[PDB]
Amino acid sequence: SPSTLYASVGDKITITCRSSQSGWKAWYQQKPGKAPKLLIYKSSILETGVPSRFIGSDSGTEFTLTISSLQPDDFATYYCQHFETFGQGTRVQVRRTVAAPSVFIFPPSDEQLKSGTASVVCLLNNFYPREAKVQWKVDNALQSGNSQESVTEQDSKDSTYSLSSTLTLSKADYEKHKVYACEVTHQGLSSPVTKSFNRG
Amino acid sequence: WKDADTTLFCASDAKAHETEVHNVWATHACVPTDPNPQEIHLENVTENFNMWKNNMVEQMQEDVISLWDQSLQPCVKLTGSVIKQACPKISFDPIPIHYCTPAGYVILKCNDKNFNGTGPCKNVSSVQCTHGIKPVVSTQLLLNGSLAEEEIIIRSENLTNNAKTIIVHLNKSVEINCTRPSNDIRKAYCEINGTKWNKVLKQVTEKLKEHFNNKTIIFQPPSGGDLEITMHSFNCRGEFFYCNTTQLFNNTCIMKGCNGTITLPCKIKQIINMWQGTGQAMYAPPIDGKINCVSNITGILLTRDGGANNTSNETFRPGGGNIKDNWRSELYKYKVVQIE
Amino acid sequence: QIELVQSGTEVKRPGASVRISCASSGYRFTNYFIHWVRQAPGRGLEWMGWMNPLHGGVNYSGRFQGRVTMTRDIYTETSFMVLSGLRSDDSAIYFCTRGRDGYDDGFHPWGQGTLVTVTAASTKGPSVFPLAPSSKSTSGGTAALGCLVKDYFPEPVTVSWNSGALTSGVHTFPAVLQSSGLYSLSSVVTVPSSSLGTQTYICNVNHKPSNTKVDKRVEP
Ligand SMILES: *[C@@H]1O[C@H](CO)[C@@H](O)[C@H](O)[C@H]1NC(C)=O
Ligand SMILES: *[C@@H]1O[C@H](CO)[C@@H](O)[C@H](O)[C@H]1NC(C)=O
Ligand SMILES: *[C@@H]1O[C@H](CO)[C@@H](O)[C@H](O)[C@H]1NC(C)=O
Ligand SMILES: *[C@@H]1O[C@H](CO)[C@@H](O)[C@H](O)[C@H]1NC(C)=O
Ligand SMILES: *[C@@H]1O[C@H](CO)[C@@H](O)[C@H](O)[C@H]1NC(C)=O
Ligand SMILES: *[C@@H]1O[C@H](CO)[C@@H](O)[C@H](O)[C@H]1NC(C)=O
Ligand SMILES: *[C@@H]1O[C@H](CO)[C@@H](O)[C@H](O)[C@H]1NC(C)=O
Ligand SMILES: *[C@@H]1O[C@H](CO)[C@@H](O)[C@H](O)[C@H]1NC(C)=O
Repeated sequence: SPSTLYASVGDKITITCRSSQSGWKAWYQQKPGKAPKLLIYKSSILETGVPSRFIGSDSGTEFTLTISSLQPDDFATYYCQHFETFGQGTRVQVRRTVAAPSVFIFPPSDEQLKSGTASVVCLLNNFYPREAKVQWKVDNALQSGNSQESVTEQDSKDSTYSLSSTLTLSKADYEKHKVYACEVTHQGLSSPVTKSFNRG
Repeated sequence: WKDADTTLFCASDAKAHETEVHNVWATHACVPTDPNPQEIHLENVTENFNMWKNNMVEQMQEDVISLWDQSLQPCVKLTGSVIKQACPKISFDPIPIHYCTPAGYVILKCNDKNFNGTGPCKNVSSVQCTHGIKPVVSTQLLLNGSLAEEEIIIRSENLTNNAKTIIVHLNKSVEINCTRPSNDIRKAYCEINGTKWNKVLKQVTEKLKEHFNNKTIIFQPPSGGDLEITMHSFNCRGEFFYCNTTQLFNNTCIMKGCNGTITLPCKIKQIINMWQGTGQAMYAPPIDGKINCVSNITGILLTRDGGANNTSNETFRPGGGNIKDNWRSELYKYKVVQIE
Repeated sequence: QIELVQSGTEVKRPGASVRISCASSGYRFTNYFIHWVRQAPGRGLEWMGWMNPLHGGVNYSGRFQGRVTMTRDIYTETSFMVLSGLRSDDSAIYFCTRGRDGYDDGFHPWGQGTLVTVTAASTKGPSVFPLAPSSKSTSGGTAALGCLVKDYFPEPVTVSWNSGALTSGVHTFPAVLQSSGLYSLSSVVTVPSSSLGTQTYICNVNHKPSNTKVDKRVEP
């Protein structure tokens, strides 16, 4: 609870999961491209080599990983365990002030269009926090199934994120419609922002 | 007193003139049974027992390993070494072993009729030795042990944990009659009365519902493993039987017109995996004639599938192969203490 | 050195099976359960099942079941996980781990992981399409532009801008596997709008596995 958590170097933080039953809870840290590492077993026991700033507690039906002083290395994903089942995962991220995305939309190049597919890209640049909603519309019909997103790693200098959403159509489909709109929702952002173009 | 462990000693009604292999081990390794065993009830004592963390079991296991390594005579033993050697047939029939404490120690015994094996126990008594326990080494089904005094008892170090083995203690035993006939020589079979078994299995299932919400209870065959555990596996008269239990765990025949005589197919194997240590052991082929033994199914080893809490069902597959759990099913109501 | 070492990267067709190994050293092999656990870019960590090396006993997750078989060889101290009838769905990183008794103290250590990607695709260089800066605005503000690096396999692709000289404002996205089984991604950059008629902007795409280099000047 919950998927991302934002904090500063040197803050105390608490990560909480909840379970019906007992017993023994464990905690894992994972870094990109690496295996999970065991931190805490039997709800509150430190695995040898793990800094004592990592504290496990368990009050019956609610158990927590506390990091008493956040270090730069501790910005990572944390999983709770209770037998076979794992928590969703909490991503600990650098806290900064709110920043609204700058929004850009790109039609497909003519060069791509020649070969029977069309990608329509929507950029949301240098925003914070990570949470954002991107909705695609085509002559005002919202689309679904036909878009993928990717997000960058938090920028190490300004702590922001960037995101692309990519609509994929057939060219047959791209050419039968006109207005192509990208609609973005974000923590102020007072109201949703739309970038669009008319094919041509 | 307080909790503590110490090397136990054994005692049995075993004879020096017997060719039988347990007797021969018992003669040089155990003493005679207590010719006047005394049990004094301790009034108003409550005591905590844990059948799952009991040094008695580790010790009984050590004995039976020693017993088997001395007794069984495979033709070929394999680990990188291959050992070829004399493998004459032996007579093999387990007897009751008792486990006793030396001076300054006593064994506490739990007499709560519905004792699951971990809780406190409110009717505690002190013995000098255990009852007589046959060291039967089977998988899936526990054979030739004691019975639960009242209801059927589910035993587990923790039931919500799917890594923990489950022990069902039946309150009514059921015959299993396995025969290799005279005289295809490795082909054999067991028989169980459809009606008793299926009655007893429906009560097991009723008991499992009490433990698991009112979650619908299903049995399935084992998902995998060595033969020793995918089949009901046991030793009759020195011969190693391997028996397919698919038809014993049939939740169609929990109306209908189905029960009859259930007959399991078996075969006698010469090449087995050794339960004691590393590798394989090849034995001589079966003796001529009727190879038979009638055993009492007295408990069941199960494992419960994981990955199922977001789901309506619990699935139970017969297991074991951790022989220590066979000892636990009889030793659960005992525990050693030290005095002062 | 208690450790677990897994076999390497797998690319399998939809329908096929994968066999992943997991080699043990530094401990008594038969004393600890092996768990398998997957990380599918989508669903955190999911336990697939456990295997007891003593006797090969297993407990598989229903969520998979039928499809996973777990076996071991006691003499080589190696465990095996076969996942059958693969789907795109099963593209993930797969981990073995040592259950210390077998959840109570565990899981430690873990294998390094094994990437499995489920695709019809074979090795292929990317097409590179310009994401042209917009003509609508601004005058003395910020314009975005980029390269769409499309329809390649396997990973990785690298993108730099103006042969390494342009690093400020660059955001090169992670690849996502497309419906078609080919990776795709964009690299973008923000530049001054007063730059657009004077400075040229070029993305440098390298896909070593196909021995493909593409350079694309991005206009206008
Ligand atoms: C055994 O009884 C104890 C105490 O009453 C309880 O904590 C435990 O859950 C029980 N175990 C089983 C398997 O019923
Ligand atoms: C202790 O064991 C006896 C059997 O001798 C049993 O019937 C009874 O439940 C127990 N006695 C008392 C006084 O609780
Ligand atoms: C087997 O059958 C019944 C169990 O109810 C009993 O009469 C007999 O003594 C049993 N033998 C054992 C457990 O060795
Ligand atoms: C065994 O226990 C079950 C409940 O678990 C009960 O219904 C049955 O009457 C008992 N059977 C005998 C023969 O005591
Ligand atoms: C066991 O074996 C055969 C069945 O093939 C039969 O002759 C005999 O009656 C059976 N014995 C018992 C005790 O059921
Ligand atoms: C047991 O018998 C069933 C019945 O067909 C069969 O499907 C299964 O493969 C057998 N199990 C073994 C050999 O463990
Ligand atoms: C289960 O119950 C009955 C009796 O044999 C029958 O419908 C079915 O064949 C049994 N299952 C088997 C043999 O796997
Ligand atoms: C179970 O007990 C009976 C009666 O003593 C015996 O004939 C049989 O061999 C025993 N079973 C095993 C598997 O040892």
